[PDB]
Amino acid sequence: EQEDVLAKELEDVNKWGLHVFRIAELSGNRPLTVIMHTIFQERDLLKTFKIPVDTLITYLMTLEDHYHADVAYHNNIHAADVVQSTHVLLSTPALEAVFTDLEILAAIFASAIHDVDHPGVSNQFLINTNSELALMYNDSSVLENHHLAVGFKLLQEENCDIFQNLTKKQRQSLRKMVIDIVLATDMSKHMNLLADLKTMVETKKVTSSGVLLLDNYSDRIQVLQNMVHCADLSNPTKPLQLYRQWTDRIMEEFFRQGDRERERGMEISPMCDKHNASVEKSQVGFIDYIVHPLWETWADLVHPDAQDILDTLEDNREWYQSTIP
Amino acid sequence: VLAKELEDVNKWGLHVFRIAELSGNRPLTVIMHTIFQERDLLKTFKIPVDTLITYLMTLEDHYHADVAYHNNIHAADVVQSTHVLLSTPALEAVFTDLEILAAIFASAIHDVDHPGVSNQFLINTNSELALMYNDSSVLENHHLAVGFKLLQEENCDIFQNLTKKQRQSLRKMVIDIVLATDMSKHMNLLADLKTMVETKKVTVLLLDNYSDRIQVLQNMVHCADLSNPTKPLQLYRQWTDRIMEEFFRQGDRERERGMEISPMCDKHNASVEKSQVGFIDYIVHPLWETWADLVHPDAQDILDTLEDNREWYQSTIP
Ligand SMILES: COc1cc2c(cc1OC)[C@H](CCc1c[nH]c3cc(C)ccc13)N(C=O)CC2
Ligand SMILES: COc1cc2c(cc1OC)[C@H](CCc1c[nH]c3cc(C)ccc13)N(C=O)CC2
Ligand SMILES: [Mg+2]
Ligand SMILES: [Mg+2]
Ligand SMILES: [Mg+2]
Ligand SMILES: [Zn+2]
Ligand SMILES: [Zn+2]
Repeated sequence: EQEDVLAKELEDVNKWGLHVFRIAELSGNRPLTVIMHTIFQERDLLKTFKIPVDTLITYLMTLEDHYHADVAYHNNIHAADVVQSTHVLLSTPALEAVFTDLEILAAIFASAIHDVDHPGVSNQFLINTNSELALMYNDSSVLENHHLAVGFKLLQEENCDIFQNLTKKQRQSLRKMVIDIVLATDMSKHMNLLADLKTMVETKKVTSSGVLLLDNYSDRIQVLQNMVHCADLSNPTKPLQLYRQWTDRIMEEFFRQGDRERERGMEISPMCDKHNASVEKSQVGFIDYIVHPLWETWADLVHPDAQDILDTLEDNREWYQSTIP
Repeated sequence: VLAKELEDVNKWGLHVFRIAELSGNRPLTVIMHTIFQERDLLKTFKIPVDTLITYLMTLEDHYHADVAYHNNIHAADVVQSTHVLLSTPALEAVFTDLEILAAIFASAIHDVDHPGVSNQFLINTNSELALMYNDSSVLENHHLAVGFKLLQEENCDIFQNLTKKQRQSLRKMVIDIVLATDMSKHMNLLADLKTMVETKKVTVLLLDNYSDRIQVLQNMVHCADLSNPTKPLQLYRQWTDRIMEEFFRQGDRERERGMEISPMCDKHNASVEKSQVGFIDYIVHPLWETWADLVHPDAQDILDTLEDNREWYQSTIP
């Protein structure tokens, strides 16, 4: 019976606002596995790339295991949400037939691994505390390099190489695209990434069929980079009952980092002091300075495919603002 | 004795192989020690001389003695070459004492724990290093990580009496410098050096913002990394012998694995002399001529020796 209800909920996999928390509960805290498996079936990726079903499940379960269940936001539910949001963004009409199967596989795989083994603290916290991760990665995209290294390493575990039947050229291309995509999820690259997306929007070319014209790697990877970045920053664009749960979880994570910064005599990071935080004003500023500028630009790139998502974002911003006065 | 040769530490063409032999295979230590005294670094930064020695020894130990080129003698050579370039007249005290310390420390660690194979080899063999570093400046990220981690060994933190902000600043400059020694970044680096030359301002060089000053320091250590063909011929020839030995050993590993043999790495199909002339024509002379322009004309004798050495190598080709 519980499997039947889960199957009903997975019928929403192509919809923005999938009940991802319900799916995590109904799947036994396996949202990343079941949503990834569902999307691979939906896009015929097992047949296209000759991925053994048992190998796919084994990798997904291992990958999902390496997300921290004790981190409130950057956990396997977040990963599953970014995977499913990227899957929906890949289906946008303005991009129909634009990307190859290998690029679709790269974008979805990158989304699945993009936060694996996240410890629930920021890059700056890891740098400032002289963590082994920051020492390993020379303070440069510390978390994001780590997510990549773990996500690829787990392919080497027993019956986990889901890319075993790709050609060597296919594997090499996929690996580079996945690295390029996950490194672009570093928030310290957001401004430069949005600047380039804006440049592409103002110089955008479309084909005779009306889809976006991307005729070189730089343009192609930049669209996939911004797509996964939008998916990563998609919480305020979702139905409010989903958005508010994400806000609760990120604030829990922030406050826990602030508690450790406080116990260390460090200056507390912005939005991380539970004694002097405004959750509502922080969301309004997050939308106003980061999320709406990004999604407004994405919406321009794929116009008018994303108008409903942009409208939800604007409604939710009005709602969070309305709770301030 | 060893003290005799060390007095040339301020001279281009120091006898680093003799120093390496006379010092019991500790050229990096004794040359780093000597350079710190020459610049007054142990007192400028309150470095306990024993802590300096303990770190430098541990660092030297992490260079591989069985790697023919990228070993502790190479590290010593780049340290001393950078040291000399820091005293270019056109750069009179242009860098702060921390920027000086960062360039020298970066030089000393810039190849530590080098396995004697290229980044591309590590990528194509699915090495643990390339998996860790996502195929991006694999060696250079590792050199930095090792160089910094060794500061955490007992009595090895030579920066213990730097302030918190001095450490953070030094760390960033060292990382920026060592990452720029990746040879895949050479062309972008040269373009920035050229731009700086075409827009140079002078009284002596006037570099106002960090971005220009880190670029000079990056191209400086890059020059010191690529200085072998600008040294006296007797030193240059020993460097050529060592790099070709390391290249051929990589090409043998590529052959025993049946992978494609890297350029200049096929011992059954390599012209050592033509490779050197091509190396100078396409890489070393463009870089050192651009640098010579920047410090016009304080690099004249270095550019002269390079052109002398290129002529000699060309004359060995029938
Ligand atoms: C649901 O809500 C959130 C979700 C997320 C964040 C913040 C949220 O809410 C404040 C932060 C963003 C941090 C951040 C980086 N630069 C910024 C600049 C500004 C102005 C504000 C925030 C940031 N994340 C951290 O992993 C991503 C997910
Ligand atoms: C003494 O001589 C050498 C010393 C060194 C090298 C090559 C030497 O001699 C052929 C190579 C340079 C790699 C390289 C990158 N692009 C190139 C293009 C050309 C044309 C040649 C070489 C290179 N190194 C390897 O770590 C640095 C030291
Ligand atoms: Mg992340
Ligand atoms: Mg190197
Ligand atoms: Mg100034
Ligand atoms: Zn994320
Ligand atoms: Zn070197």
